[PDB]
Amino acid sequence: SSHHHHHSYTVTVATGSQEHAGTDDYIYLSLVGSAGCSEKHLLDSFERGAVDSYDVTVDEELGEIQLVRIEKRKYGSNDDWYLKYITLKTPHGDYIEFPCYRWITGDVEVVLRDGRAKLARDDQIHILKQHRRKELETRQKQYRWMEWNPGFPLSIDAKCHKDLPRDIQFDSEKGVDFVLNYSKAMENLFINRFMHMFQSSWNDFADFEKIFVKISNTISERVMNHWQEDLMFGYQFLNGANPVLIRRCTELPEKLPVTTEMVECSLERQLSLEQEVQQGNIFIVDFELLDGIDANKTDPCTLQFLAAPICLLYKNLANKIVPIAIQLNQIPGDENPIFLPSDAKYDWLLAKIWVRSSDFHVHQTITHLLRTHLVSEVFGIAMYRQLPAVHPIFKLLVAHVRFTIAINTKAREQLICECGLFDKANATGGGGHVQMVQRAMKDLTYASLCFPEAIKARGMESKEDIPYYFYRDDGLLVWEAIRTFTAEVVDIYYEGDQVVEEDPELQDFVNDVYVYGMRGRKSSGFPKSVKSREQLSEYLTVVIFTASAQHAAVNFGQYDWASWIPNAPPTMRAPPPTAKGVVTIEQIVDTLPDRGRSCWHLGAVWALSQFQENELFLGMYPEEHFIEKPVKEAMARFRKNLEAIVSVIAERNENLQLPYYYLSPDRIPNSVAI
Ligand SMILES: [Fe+2]
Repeated sequence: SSHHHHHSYTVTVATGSQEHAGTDDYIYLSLVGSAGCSEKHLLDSFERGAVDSYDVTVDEELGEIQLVRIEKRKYGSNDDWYLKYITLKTPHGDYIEFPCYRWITGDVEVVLRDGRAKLARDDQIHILKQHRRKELETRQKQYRWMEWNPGFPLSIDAKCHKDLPRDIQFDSEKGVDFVLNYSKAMENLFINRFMHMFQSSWNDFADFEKIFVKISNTISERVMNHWQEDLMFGYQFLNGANPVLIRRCTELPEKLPVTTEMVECSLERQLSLEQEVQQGNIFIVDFELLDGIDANKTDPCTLQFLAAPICLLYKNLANKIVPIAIQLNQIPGDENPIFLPSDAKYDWLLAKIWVRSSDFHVHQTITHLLRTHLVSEVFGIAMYRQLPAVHPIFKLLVAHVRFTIAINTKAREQLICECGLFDKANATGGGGHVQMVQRAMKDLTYASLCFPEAIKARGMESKEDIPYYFYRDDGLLVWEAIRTFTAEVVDIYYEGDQVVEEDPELQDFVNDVYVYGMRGRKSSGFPKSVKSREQLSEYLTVVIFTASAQHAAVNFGQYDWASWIPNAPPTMRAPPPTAKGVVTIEQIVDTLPDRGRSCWHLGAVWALSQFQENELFLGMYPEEHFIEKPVKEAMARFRKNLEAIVSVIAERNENLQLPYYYLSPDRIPNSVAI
């Protein structure tokens, strides 16, 4: 597809591969040399995926080339042009590359530095210092902060996807489109007939299983057959879709008045409950955050209900963690019983179903939305505002914030907006899901996002004591691989800690995240400034890990584990049981979501779990912002490292009844894009 035009600099221009990447409009190129600029030469039709070469000879001698300038002048229609990169081969024999990876509308001229990475401190001539300063001044008018809802992290200043800068939109306007992807998911799953039966209950578990067997995958079929098993219930806290809430229990809360006699049948070591606690064998999962959140009222006909359960869990003689007591609300009472696996069959099944519906809410809104998407958009915005394209940290982070602002904005326009599709199936729809974010912000700390540290704060770090925590195990290896990569990057570009402390754009980028993203909350623990290479290396690992590995661990298991509804009910249509011996299976069915919500849930988890045809997986950096040998060798090592992790995860999972593969580096996107 390479087209050479001969008629001197050799100027090659690479157009992009995406749908509308090509243009028919006139293209003018200029060279800014150390010794004076050049004319506005007309290269002249750049089709998608092209590589066009033009011979260009200048009316004067320019010296070393500092900048390349691009201008697009309409021809007929307004045709946007995606520009990958420009190269020159000079009369002296020098090859210089200028990375772009931006959308050129006719609105603004584009000016690109040669792709070596440069700190402000490197630029001492006016030609470069003015470009750098004018680039940031332009970023900061283009990428602005805005509060979408009160108390939230701040987000991009755009009502809808259309108003975003083209540079950060999706390559097609509705290529990723929640409202179409959800309904299209519901044809493929073939539950178009139940889409609008928001009043019809599944006749019994069989009637829903008819629908599900058609559409089951490996894990979701295993969940269909084993979801009533306590072993599976417990298993998900460590290795399902939301494996971050459990923690080792060091003293039993006063709010859980559970005694040894109540759970002697579960205990297996000839020890009392208190002794089991002192020994590290008791674990807890406490949904107090759900205490007081409003239940969804958007539908007058159907009543939605929420709980705030306490779930006590026991590591048995086989080192599996099983549930041994469940209180469905926070304030103990006689109408808030402690349900036990010794209870009537449906009392304890129903109790376990409420804990699963609770895990789901906390997962979707907090773990998923707040703590991977919103957090990531924050980093993305601060990055575009404060880090010019030539800065090493922009070259590094930009891959990892690709379509992050675009997806989050399509969601605020459509999914979690007022009267959005989130309200169709979830009991935190209506507004409850905004309160959850507000009250969760108090816990959104920098330390919580340091994966090892965060695992230890939950007392879950010991592999000897807790040996089936595959989420932890894989996370730790991917965290360290990123840790090794970012540290190689900072060490390449920052020879000492003083260089890190004295980098104004790096400090502003970090200060932007703390003041605007996190609202300047002292309790957030975010750095106001980074003053060492170690601290920056860790900071960078936080950004990348949150955006790839954490987002992929909590996002791509959604269909595996929530497509069998009774294992992850988005909503509940009856309040929790206040007493034992009352609940019947017929009453559990009528509590579970109707056919209608059930289907909107199924498309949702289906769509959200898909990979794009040409997804970019961790360490795949087709856009060469970096072009220098040492950082490209760091990246190669990063690729070799991630693959070694893929080999050990695959070896592990061949031995497992239910493989954990969400954090296998070959399935972890670079960024939050769905
Ligand atoms: Fe996501």
